[PDB]
Amino acid sequence: KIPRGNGPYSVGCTDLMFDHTNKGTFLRLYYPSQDNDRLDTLWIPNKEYFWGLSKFLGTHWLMGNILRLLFGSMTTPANWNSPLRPGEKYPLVVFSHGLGAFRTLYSAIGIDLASHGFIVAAVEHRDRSASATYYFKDQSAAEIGDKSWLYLRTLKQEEETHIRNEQVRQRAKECSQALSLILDIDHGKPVKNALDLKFDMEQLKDSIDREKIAVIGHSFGGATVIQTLSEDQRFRCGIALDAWMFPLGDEVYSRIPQPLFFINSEYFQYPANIIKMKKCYSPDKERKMITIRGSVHQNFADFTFATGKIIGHMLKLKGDIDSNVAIDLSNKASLAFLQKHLGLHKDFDQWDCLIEGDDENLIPGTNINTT
Ligand SMILES: Cc1ccc(N)cc1-c1ccccc1Cl
Ligand SMILES: [Ca+2]
Ligand SMILES: [Cl-]
Repeated sequence: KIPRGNGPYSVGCTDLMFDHTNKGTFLRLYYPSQDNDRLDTLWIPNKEYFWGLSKFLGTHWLMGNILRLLFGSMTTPANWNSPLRPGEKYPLVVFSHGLGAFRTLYSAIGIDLASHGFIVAAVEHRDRSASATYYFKDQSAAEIGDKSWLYLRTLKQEEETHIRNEQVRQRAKECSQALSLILDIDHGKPVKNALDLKFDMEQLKDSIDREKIAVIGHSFGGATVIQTLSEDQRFRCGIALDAWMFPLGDEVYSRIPQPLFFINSEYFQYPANIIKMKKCYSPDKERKMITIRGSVHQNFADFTFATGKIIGHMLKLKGDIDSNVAIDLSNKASLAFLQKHLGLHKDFDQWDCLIEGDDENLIPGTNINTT
């Protein structure tokens, strides 16, 4: 099981696609909800995601059918299409997924943030870094729900530097475009969701605390954090979860005025990556870095909760640390940082010690020696 949120709010969930094209925004929304008696949210909602996952794992596309057999009815504890909790303006997190992932695979993070009173827009990227994504070729196709699927792109070695950078740049644009979409919904723009879902978007009118915006992301999504902050000053801080720094252009590093928090796994990180993170540092800038002891790269994604301990450890979905313990550290440390740099009037400063890596399962800064 994907854990329930630790915060006081019930969590709702819905999907938003606007416009219907491959250039439109596609996101999964997690939000504080009025009600707590809806059906739980389907974790991976289409067979094509499973096909995409098996291609990303380098297996038979028919191995995707076995993943579907095992995981196709799995849910995540958010109230599907629940009404938005009224009477409050909510801070906004835009969240960017990693390579081979898609919008639904970071619900442990999205639900926990929502249960503490955030709206979370988890974008689905159309840069061919998702395992799979979909869109509609035109208005006709959208009406009848005739989906066009777009699958992960594999690269030749000679394509690596250039294409990863084009993708992180599109990823940042998709984050800004998702922000503009939510901000226009907040400020009352009528939006026809390309998906026929029983959640009226008119609920989001006057529901965003418009100054309190952050960008969060894992791996390729952590590079997306940094690119996004450098090009869109509407985002006031960013949290990079085990960022994979390779996609970033050399120009970006001296161009991040916003506060930036690195939360790293112990076993993923390496000198070339840490060096790149340290290039984001300068004395006028707010930077923080922590490492979770005993953790692996996948500790930030929902796959860490999808299997048992032995199979978990074998597939590198779990580390030596307990998955609930690790995500609690990452989510609590993130809440304290967001309180500090967004100016929230909550009680998230109870976790200020974690921003400093002060906990028996935290390393201050990094374990990686770059000297
Ligand atoms: C089995 C597996 C191995 C590696 C990664 N990264 C993900 C998976 C996976 C895919 C779909 C559903 C559940 C899981 Cl655990
Ligand atoms: Ca911009
Ligand atoms: Cl790892």
